[PDB]
Amino acid sequence: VSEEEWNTGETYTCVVAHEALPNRVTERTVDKSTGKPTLYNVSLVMSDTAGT
Amino acid sequence: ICEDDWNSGERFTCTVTHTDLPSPLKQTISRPKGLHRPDVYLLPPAREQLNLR
Ligand SMILES: *[C@@H]1O[C@H](CO)[C@@H](O)[C@H](O)[C@H]1NC(C)=O
Repeated sequence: VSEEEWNTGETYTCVVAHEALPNRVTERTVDKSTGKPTLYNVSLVMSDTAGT
Repeated sequence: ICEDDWNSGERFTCTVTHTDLPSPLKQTISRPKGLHRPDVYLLPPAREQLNLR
């Protein structure tokens, strides 16, 4: 793939078919922010800690 | 009437003499005796009240 495709990376999938799979097809997805990411940008909000 | 007179508990009577019935009407009012100290608890609102808004 081209480097500008990896920049603002799209979802690239690996779909393989074999006899031994449960549903006979499996899928793995990688992009810039999943496969060996440089940074882990996460926003973690908790609301109503008192509960009900 | 003054306060300590009411706390003492003296009997008080009202005289009622209405026109058609010359017979007066008499009643007795007195303060009974008997004292436990109240305990005051102020319950905060439930967290569900804060949830509803
Ligand atoms: C990182 O996360 C913050 C907060 O969610 C967001 O404002 C920012 O745009 C994100 N940056 C990238 C490069 O995803």
